[PDB]
Amino acid sequence: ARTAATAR
Amino acid sequence: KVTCLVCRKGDNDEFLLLCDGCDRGCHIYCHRPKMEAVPEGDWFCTVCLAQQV
Ligand SMILES: [Zn+2]
Ligand SMILES: [Zn+2]
Repeated sequence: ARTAATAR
Repeated sequence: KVTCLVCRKGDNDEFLLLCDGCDRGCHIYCHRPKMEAVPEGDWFCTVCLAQQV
């Protein structure tokens, strides 16, 4: 999974 | 624009886990049971779990 930081 | 399902805030985005089935999110530190880190595999929120069969 990913985070809102790693996405944007 | 993602906010956490538990606390309703979008702060600390390095801890703010994103659902792989929808636009929803959750801080790892708000999760119960304990989630010490962002998982490598897919994570599904409770709304998405409710759609499974
Ligand atoms: Zn939270
Ligand atoms: Zn979801």
